[PDB]
Amino acid sequence: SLALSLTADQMVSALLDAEPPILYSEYDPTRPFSEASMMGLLTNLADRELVHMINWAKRVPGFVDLTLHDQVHLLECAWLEILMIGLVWRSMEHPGKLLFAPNLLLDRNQGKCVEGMVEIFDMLLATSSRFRMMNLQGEEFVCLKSIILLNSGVYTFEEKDHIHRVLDKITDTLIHLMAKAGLTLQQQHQRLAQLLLILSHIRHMSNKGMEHLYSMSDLLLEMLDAHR
Amino acid sequence: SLALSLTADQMVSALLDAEPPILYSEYSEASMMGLLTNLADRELVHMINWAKRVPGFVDLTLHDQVHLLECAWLEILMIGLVWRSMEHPGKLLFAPNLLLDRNQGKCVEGMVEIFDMLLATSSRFRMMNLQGEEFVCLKSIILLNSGVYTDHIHRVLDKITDTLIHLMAKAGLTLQQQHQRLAQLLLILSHIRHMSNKGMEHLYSMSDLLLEMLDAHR
Amino acid sequence: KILHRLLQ
Amino acid sequence: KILHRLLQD
Ligand SMILES: O=C(O)CCCCOc1ccc(C2=C(c3ccc(O)cc3)[C@@H]3C[C@@H](S(=O)(=O)Oc4cccc(Cl)c4)[C@H]2O3)cc1
Repeated sequence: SLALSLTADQMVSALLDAEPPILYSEYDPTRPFSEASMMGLLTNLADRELVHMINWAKRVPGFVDLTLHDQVHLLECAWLEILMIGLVWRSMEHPGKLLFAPNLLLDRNQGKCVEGMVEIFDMLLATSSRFRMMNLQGEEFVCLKSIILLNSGVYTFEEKDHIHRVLDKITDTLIHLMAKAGLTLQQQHQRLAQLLLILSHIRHMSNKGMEHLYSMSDLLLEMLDAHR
Repeated sequence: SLALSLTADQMVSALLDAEPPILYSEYSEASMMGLLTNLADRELVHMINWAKRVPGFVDLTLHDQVHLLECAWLEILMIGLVWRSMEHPGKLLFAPNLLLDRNQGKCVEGMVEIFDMLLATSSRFRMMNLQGEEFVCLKSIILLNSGVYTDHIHRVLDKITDTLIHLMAKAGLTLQQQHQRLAQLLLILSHIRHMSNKGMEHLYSMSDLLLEMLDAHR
Repeated sequence: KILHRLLQ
Repeated sequence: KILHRLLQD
């Protein structure tokens, strides 16, 4: 396992190079503005994002050391969380809007088009506002997204011991980034806590999101099937 | 507010002093759900008094206090249950006279899955040698953080973080061991959030106070 | 709400 | 499983 041998800078550059691209949504002027077309637009978007996410997870240091069964388990538990923190990160520079795609920028008013989605829209907007106030850096974001992948399914399975040591290495990487940014020792621990507490909210948004999803893409049906 | 001006030891002693007591249960799938519902109903009354004594909580308005408790109540019950069960591996100590294993959890439909998650959290706390001073800090964090996204609260969260680090530094942990342990504890809170959400979904699928705490999530 | 009265 | 196959390729 070369994940534990990586330095902090090597861990950051590895995570940055693994980043998936920003995908575009379908732009069909024939489709009407409705709940079915909006959901079809979001479903089609997340469906193509999942293919890139699976390829991204292979490049997360330590992930390929896990058995195939555990890799499947981690992705099933965390896929919506990872889509959400990506959405929240893309929406930082757009206050009051969610950039689902460069050609799909939505505010909370348009989120009312689907029944019950505006509550989750408001939670995603507040999380995006929290990142903007903290001035979340890209190097911190890629660490947080890898933490979600490794942590969200670790207590629902020896293999747990390896994941925990990789998670500690990512913690060392976050501290290295903050100490490199001039923060004091006190500010480092405080910011580390603020970032990790947001992951509790991202988990909350995913669970509330999944709950509405398996009530109303064959790959998504299987990912959605794992949480029920 | 007064909470910001507290020192680390004064913050620790205030939280330990506000600890609610360990209650007993009353001396079938419905028989167990009644026992758990009755126990959680009496614990909520003690939870409200505890929340009043968490530094910084009374500085919030009445509406924001209600919001944080409605969001966090099952999370707070669960981390208390997990803390009580640390010294009883493989078992969940709901009450001193109600100690259950995962097999008994199968008596209620769909509860064994949440039981296994609770047991895994308790084993994790045990293997980390979670201390009482650390536990009360984590429980206060859950109260203030779980509903903050739905600036004073963030200033209090920082103070609790400084208190956690102070406890680890006083125990002899290096700087690296301090921030590593801090991260480990906070990532567990995400699983406690997950367990609460799954527990709530099952609760409004099946007390006068519960109903309103349960209704806030629907 | 019951939580309103208990917090008073 | 689709996720199982994509992780193998
Ligand atoms: O309709 C009404 O009026 C009554 C509604 C209010 C009931 O109120 C309840 C009921 C049960 C609990 C429980 C616990 C608890 C933990 C710590 C503690 O100190 C006290 C209780 C632990 C954790 C939850 S659980 O997630 O496993 O939930 C389920 C349990 C079994 C089956 C299913 Cl489907 C879900 C449960 O066991 C809590 C509150």
